[PDB]
Amino acid sequence: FRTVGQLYKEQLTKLMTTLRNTNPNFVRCIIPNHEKRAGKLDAHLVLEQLRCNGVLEGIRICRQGFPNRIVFQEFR
Amino acid sequence: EARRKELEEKMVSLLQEKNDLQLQVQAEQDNLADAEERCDQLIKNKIQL
Amino acid sequence: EARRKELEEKMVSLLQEKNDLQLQVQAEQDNLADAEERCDQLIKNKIQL
Amino acid sequence: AQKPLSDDEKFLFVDKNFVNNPLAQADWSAKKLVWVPSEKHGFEAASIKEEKGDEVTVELQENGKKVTLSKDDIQKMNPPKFSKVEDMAELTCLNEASVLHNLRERYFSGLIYTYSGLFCVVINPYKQLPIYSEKIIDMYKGKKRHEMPPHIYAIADTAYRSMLQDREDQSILCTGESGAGKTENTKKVIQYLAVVASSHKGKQGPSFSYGELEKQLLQANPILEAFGNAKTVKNDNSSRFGKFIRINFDVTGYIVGANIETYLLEKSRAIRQAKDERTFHIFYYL
Amino acid sequence: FSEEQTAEFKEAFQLFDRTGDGKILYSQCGDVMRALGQNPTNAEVMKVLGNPKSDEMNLKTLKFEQFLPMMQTIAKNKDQGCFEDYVEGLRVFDKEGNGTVMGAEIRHVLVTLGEKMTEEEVEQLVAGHEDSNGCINYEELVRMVLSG
Amino acid sequence: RWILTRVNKALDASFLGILDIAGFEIFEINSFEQLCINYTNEKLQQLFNHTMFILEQEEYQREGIEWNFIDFGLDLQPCIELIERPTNPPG
Repeated sequence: FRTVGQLYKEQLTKLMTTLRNTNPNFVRCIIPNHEKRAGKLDAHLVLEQLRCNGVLEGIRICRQGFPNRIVFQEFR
Repeated sequence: EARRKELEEKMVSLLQEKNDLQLQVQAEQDNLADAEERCDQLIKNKIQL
Repeated sequence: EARRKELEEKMVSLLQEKNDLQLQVQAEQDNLADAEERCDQLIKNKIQL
Repeated sequence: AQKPLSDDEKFLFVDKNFVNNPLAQADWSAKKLVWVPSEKHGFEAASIKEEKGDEVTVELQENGKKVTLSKDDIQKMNPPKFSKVEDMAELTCLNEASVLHNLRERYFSGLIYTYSGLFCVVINPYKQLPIYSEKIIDMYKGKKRHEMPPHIYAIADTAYRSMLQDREDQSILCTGESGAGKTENTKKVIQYLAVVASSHKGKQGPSFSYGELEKQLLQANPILEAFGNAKTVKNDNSSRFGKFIRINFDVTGYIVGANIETYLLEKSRAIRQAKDERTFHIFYYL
Repeated sequence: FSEEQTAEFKEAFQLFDRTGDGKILYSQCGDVMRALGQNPTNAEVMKVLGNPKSDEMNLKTLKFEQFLPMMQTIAKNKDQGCFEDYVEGLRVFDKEGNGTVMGAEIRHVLVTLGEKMTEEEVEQLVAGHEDSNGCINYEELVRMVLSG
Repeated sequence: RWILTRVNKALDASFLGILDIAGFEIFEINSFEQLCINYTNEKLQQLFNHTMFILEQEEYQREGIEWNFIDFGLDLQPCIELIERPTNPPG
């Protein structure tokens, strides 16, 4: 009968097209340790994810950019 | 009074559904076309095959 | 009591409008029924070919 | 710079009140200070002693170790003036030694969600962060984001305000790897609006009168976390379903809806979980 | 003020008492004044009350020759607006520029700005001056606030 | 499937979508379950890249706020089209 995964695509597009209708807000979640733990960071493990999550570049957009939005014509 | 004030608001709720229905219309017309292009391909590939 | 009924007529309108969209949805999933079917047909068809 | 912080605020905003000293400003005379490669520190400060163009005999101002090192290695120094700031912007030398320097130390300073602009780079602590309380609600309550700073909340009132002004719909999307607190930073957006967008029933720590549905907005999730949440080797409260969440706001703007949608239940375990893993919680509860 | 209208003020004072001895709570000052042909801002009154917080704002007492001088010391007044000032100052929710005003937002300004209105205060000023989409003709909302 | 719809049954103009991904799951034994997880996870870096760069600029551009478009060489769509895509060479 029609598969799990293709029906999952018949839901994936319901997950992820709505997401391109919706303005994003982001939570850029790093893992400090691969050991489950409270408090444990690793100096190379974070540094890796600072490159894998794209931080240098992710800076050079929103470093210039705006947290708050709120409608200006109302603001005038 | 009480019917009036309410009819007003429920219509905005039917507006919430209204957009989403066109969003699904948009999607189902995508899916259809996905399927037509795949069928159009398989028909023409049947010929060549 | 008459102003209310004007807004009631208006409700039924937006309900109808919800229904042409939800009818087109029900058109497009059946449109897509014949579409999906044809592919999975032409896939079995292709396997032999 | 700003109002200094409480125990809870200290985890909301960085300690913005940075300071200034003559010694680091006198030491500037050693303009040949450059950052140099290290396993142990990532990078440390050394100084150019003899410039071979592409090499330089550089010498550490720590161990005094003369290391002839290349110009391309030597990463021009960044003075403390930009220390561990609110955004990932203000560091003059946008460089490897220093980008690293601003996030490495930022989680560790308690301050997980890091404004790199709007998107907040978060490092999942696996901890009861104090930044979720009706102090952090009634202070964040529909509030102006000067005092409502880098947090899943902060973006969530940016969302809650903008949406209702602009009429463009809003998504809040966590990223990153296993047990990186998508699972939680979500339930914070849940803890935010539950007493933020919603109707004040008339009207500390966690103790307060939430609204009726808004109570159920919190209570939605522990029901699901019985019926779909399971330990793994990585996360002991792992979510054995991934989900999308939605918080539907009305015409005037309050929480009308809360739509959580499941894709894939990781059912496979329900029979036989591997070594040091648990099935769905509710079993063990019952 | 004439003795006539001041007698009416003497009553608008006299009514509002506590222990029965010519004593009005600070709180009541502006509101009584407001009915007495005046709209004195909380900031205006707070000047002529001496900056209480909520505690001694609720607790401190007026008496008649503290009240009636206060009334006067705002009443002969400086800036107080007219239609032209308030059409711009109520074009204040025009969203594009539309000659009609934003429904939620007129409520929000009233919660969000200076003299923070309750929900109650906000809704009362605004309600039913919008249409189906919630656009308020300010050109009229102005005259409504300016006379009544 | 019964339960999550009885939950939403009690819970449900604007909305706020949020995404708890049972997520970026690198165990040893990574089965199908773990793939299509790390797929939406893959998509979600590519959502940042398509958002804070592109669509955050396109929320800025839905406005025409002073925004210089800046791209950084971070499009991941080939790794998604590898996992996702039906016909042509399949995913």
